[PDB]
Amino acid sequence: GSSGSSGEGDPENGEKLQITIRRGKDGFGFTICCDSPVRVQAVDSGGPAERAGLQQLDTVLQLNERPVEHWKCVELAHEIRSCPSEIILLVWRVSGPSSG
Repeated sequence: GSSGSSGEGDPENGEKLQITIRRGKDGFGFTICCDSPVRVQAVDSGGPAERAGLQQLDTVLQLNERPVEHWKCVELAHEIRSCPSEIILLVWRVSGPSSG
């Protein structure tokens, strides 16, 4: 392959990024409510969720190393509240011009 190479195509844009939220302000900070699949509602400005690097408009894949693809706001909310200190939540984000 002097000029190019197979496979190169069909690249990967978005990637699985993990982010934790430190519950230390009127709750956790970020708000999430939906029906499996679960998604993000909105992020608080200047909070533990945002500062850490949590962006809204994302889909919750697995929480605290647990599958939540078929979980509902209630089902999940229960797991989150579990740890009043901090909790780990994984989501899928696309690094690009993604507007909104």
